[PDB]
Amino acid sequence: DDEFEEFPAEDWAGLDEDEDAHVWEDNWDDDNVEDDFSNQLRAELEKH
Amino acid sequence: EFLHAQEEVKRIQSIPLVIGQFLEAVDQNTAIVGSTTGSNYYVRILSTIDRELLKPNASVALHKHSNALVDVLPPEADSSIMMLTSDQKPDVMYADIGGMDIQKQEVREAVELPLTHFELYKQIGIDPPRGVLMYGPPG
Amino acid sequence: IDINDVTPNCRVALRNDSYTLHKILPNKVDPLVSLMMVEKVPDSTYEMIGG
Amino acid sequence: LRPGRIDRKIEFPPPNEEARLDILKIHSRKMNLTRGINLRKIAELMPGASG
Amino acid sequence: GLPKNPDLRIAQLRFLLSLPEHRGDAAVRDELMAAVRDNNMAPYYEALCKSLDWQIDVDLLNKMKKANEDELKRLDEELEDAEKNLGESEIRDAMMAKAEYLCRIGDKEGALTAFRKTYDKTVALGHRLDIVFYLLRIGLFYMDNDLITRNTEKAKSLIEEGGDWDRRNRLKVYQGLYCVAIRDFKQAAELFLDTVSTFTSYELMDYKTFVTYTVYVSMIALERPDLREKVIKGAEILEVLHSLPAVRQYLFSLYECRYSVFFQSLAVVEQEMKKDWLFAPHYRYYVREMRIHAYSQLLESYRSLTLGYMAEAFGVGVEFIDQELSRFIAAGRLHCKIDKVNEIVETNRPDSKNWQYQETIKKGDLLLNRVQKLSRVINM
Amino acid sequence: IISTHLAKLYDNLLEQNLIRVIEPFSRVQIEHISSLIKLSKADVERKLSQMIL
Repeated sequence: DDEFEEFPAEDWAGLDEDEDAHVWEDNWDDDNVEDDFSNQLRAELEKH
Repeated sequence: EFLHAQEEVKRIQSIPLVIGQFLEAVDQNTAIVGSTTGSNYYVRILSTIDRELLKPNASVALHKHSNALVDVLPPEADSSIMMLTSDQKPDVMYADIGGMDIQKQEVREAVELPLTHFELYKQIGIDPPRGVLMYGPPG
Repeated sequence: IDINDVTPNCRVALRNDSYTLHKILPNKVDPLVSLMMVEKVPDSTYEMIGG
Repeated sequence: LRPGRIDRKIEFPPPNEEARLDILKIHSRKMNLTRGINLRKIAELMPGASG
Repeated sequence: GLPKNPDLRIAQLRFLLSLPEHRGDAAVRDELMAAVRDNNMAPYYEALCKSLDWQIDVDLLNKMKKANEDELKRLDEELEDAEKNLGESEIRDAMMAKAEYLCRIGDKEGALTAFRKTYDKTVALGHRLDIVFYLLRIGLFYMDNDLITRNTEKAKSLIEEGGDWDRRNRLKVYQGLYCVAIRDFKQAAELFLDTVSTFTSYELMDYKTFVTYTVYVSMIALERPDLREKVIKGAEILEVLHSLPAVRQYLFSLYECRYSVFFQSLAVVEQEMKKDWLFAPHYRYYVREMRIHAYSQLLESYRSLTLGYMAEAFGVGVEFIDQELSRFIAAGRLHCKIDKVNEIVETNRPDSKNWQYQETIKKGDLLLNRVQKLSRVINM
Repeated sequence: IISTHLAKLYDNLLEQNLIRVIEPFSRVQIEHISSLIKLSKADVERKLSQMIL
């Protein structure tokens, strides 16, 4: 082993507990804040 | 020189050999073979022999005098011949038989259905039949 | 070869000219008894064998 | 059956209705059976059957 | 074929209340209150009030705690009587009754300890699997992921050791519900389809709801051939759907390429899934994936296409389809490019030989990395 | 019973007729195929899309 002592491990000062820790798949698009695709389709039908 | 030597050790494979039966492997370079003269022996295996082919109870050829395992014959020499299926094939069609639809279904299912499918046979917990016994009155 | 290894019912190899034991070849024990244990036999109980 | 050996003996008549249903359940446990399988109705439709 | 304990409709109602929109649902509140009154769940009522900032009806809770203590002391006395003289059987039944009432009232930790002790004493494999199922159902009710995983592994080990195929199929349904919970829709659909004809777990949900869940998971996990051979041509699924016009329309719109109706059905399914407690976490992922699936299905049979035609087919505007296609092409889901000066949707599906060459490069690079690391490590 | 199966027979014959009509072509027009098979352009296009799928 060649433990890289020169580079320190990130400090655990705060070390806040996991918010949700859900383990499904993450994925980027989940971050998006959409507007209720149902409402989107209703608006699309209304505006034709 | 090794390639030369391999070809020169085949003179131990002279034509008048004695067919035998390979029973068990002891050490490698040795084995126990059952000759057709009715006796077993603890004999040496020729180096050039491909040990992948020495399946249990596989036909082998032994030196006439030394009884050394010298060659591995094709899978079966055998005396119980197989149906020639070209001139010994019967001439009875399925149509030549009348009725017996249930019997035909069962027979052609127990020895062809396992050959087919098999992905339904375990799903329901029953095991495929090894054989079929046909019994009934005389004729 | 030590006689203590020449046990009853063991395969041996005898030489050609004069039968002289010179090896103790491997033997097939064939244990047919270690294949019928059913452990505690779970799911076999009076309640379900009712009657 | 000599004393000092296996002497006690227990008899087994042909199974009754409840015994037949239980044996059917036991032997049908390890099989893929569909919803609403009434092995009781099968036992009733199979009267006077043995193991 | 198992007790309705814990009643998962209680979890559904609690989730509905927790949802901001329906926290004022008078009818839902009355139904939950009636259930808790009948079942005498003092710990659960305390927890519900703590979570919802609701006033404590101490008048009811007083008699309710009285009844709970009466029943608990009865069970303890009966257990003591059992252990005094009776050998096994009766004592196990006593512990089972105690734990069952504790679960019915809502004491998570007391119920779990009681069931652990009962399991330790029990030796019948069927009863062990029943205990594991009770624990799995508690874990589903309280979404205790670690408990669910541990109990699933224990049940699998028991079935391996040997167990009834009825319990096997019940475990399949339980695993399917957990998979739906943790967003493993492929395995969820596989298990649900396998157990569509062998469904006996009415303790968890109704058969109609089970078939609806199977349909939903299948149309997202199964390709067109499998969806043809299993779901749409499934006799049992069709029989059940005959009484569910909405779900049948939702499935057949996608299958038959009636895209406007499919979008309407997905619109209603979005609200249904959001209200449902099991799907609520993944009520946007499913909708987005179904939209991607529909777009890909339409594009699979078109080298070139017109945004106007797509908008007409989907019953939407041109701008909406432009936004959706741009987003998905950027994310790398749909294989196509949008031409805007002339509104075309030219398809760009990759060539098989070239895709295979790229995959070979990538995988072989990983393998060669590993082989080089091993060779280096061998000497140092 | 014949009436029950007429719809399926019609679908199968439409499939095979489209295959036979479009066999000797590489960039045939949907309008031409519709004219050859005596069906509407929209119906022919939809059926061809389903067949490609």
